[PDB]
Amino acid sequence: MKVIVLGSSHGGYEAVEELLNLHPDAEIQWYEKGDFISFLCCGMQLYLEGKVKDVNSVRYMTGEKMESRGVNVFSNTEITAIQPKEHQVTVKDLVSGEERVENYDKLIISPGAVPFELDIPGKDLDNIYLMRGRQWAIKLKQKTVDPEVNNVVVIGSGYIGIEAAEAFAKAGKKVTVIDILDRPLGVYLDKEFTDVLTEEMEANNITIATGETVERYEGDGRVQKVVTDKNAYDADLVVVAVGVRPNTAWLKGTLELHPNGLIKTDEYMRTSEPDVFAVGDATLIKYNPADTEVNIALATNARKQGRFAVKNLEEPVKPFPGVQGSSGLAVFDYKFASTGINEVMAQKLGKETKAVTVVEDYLMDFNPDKQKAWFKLVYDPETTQILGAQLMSKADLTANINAISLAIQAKMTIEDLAYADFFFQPAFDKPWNIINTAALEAVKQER
Ligand SMILES: Cc1cc2nc3c(=O)[nH]c(=O)nc-3n(C[C@H](O)[C@H](O)[C@H](O)COP(=O)(O)OP(=O)(O)OC[C@H]3O[C@@H](n4cnc5c(N)ncnc54)[C@H](O)[C@@H]3O)c2cc1C
Repeated sequence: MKVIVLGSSHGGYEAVEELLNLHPDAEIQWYEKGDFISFLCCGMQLYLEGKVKDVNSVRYMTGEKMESRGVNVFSNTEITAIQPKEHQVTVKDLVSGEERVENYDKLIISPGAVPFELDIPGKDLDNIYLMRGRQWAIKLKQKTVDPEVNNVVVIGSGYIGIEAAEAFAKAGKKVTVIDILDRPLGVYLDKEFTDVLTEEMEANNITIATGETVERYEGDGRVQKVVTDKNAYDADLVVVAVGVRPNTAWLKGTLELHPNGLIKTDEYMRTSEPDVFAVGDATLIKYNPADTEVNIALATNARKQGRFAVKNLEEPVKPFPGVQGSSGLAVFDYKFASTGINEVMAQKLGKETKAVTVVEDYLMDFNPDKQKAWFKLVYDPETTQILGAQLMSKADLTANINAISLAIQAKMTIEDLAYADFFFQPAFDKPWNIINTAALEAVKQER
């Protein structure tokens, strides 16, 4: 069986891993149009902040290693087109220009996504950067120590934008974050959490300008100003982290796409065409909190879908179990994590929820290491099943969100979590830990 896998990032890499242990016998070709195999974009912040000194170590696989395992790795080779009926792909070697057609028995593609740009006047004056991949990581890092960069503007206040804003604020630059949305990180966290994080960011001279539409970049050769409908901001560097587009235009006419460019797949990762599977950022994934398919562009999702594509290679035998959307990140001293439905998700999906928020010290009063922690539990008003949770503290309590993710998947209720057995020891927590306490509050609210 000859299987071709497109993409060496999270979704394609795990399909190769699961092929190696489920079909050791197969002839496996792994294609990557880029120069570098399996660079970890998730580690870009640690590199920009100087935690990791070598950009080339921010990866999780090399072509050499995979070749030792019998995989044929083709870097700098792009799959240009798929001919699904005759089961062929045309590939182009980017260093020699040579094209060739390759046949396959099964094809698994994980084409990913590309940074969304603002097509506006000034569009590319110099020093308007993006944040995806090795080359952008290297260029961003050079700007961190450049004495000419004093003001950086990042457009977009989501996860990637706040990572870039933190990295340049720590490098000693003045940062403004501009977005049309009214709260930073709103997709991940509710208002009582983002109010705290906004104050923390402003304390580290990050100005957050929300509710502003960027109209044009101005400058002589290189950017000098970002002007919005409401204001103009000096900028020596702009990082655009507004969002991402699926890398699927080359597939229009070959595979069925959704109106937004996402590849249509079923629960076995199959596309509209026989023997081609699609995984990762370019697809929708079963979202268990709301029993629907949502696009959740996370490394965790692409890795699991990658393995489930191989499980269903010969037969639709293993439906995807679904995910909850779990994410976590540190923003200066605060470490937060969240899963399931929050305010922005409930609005988008049209879902009614109830919630309790507990803000108190997570250790008992006599313990000098006690610190405040915020926990919000979101549940279904009718069944009281758990729908989501968010937590934050300068102490790392994020591993507790892993239990809430399982609780949503298991359809547990606030009563189940109120009396769930979580260990107690006074150097670690209170007799009713952070999850029990919030669920105990929800039980009182529904009495
Ligand atoms: C700055 C940043 C931080 C992030 N942090 C986190 C995090 O902390 N945790 C988390 O879970 N997620 C995080 N993510 C998201 C995560 O990186 C993505 O969800 C994941 O990389 C998606 O994997 P993918 O395989 O679908 O696509 P991509 O990573 O987009 O990779 C697609 C690959 O396929 C290649 N390719 C595309 N088309 C072709 C072609 N036609 N021929 C040959 N090769 C091709 C591309 O070169 C690329 O290497 C972050 C993303 C960014 C940008």
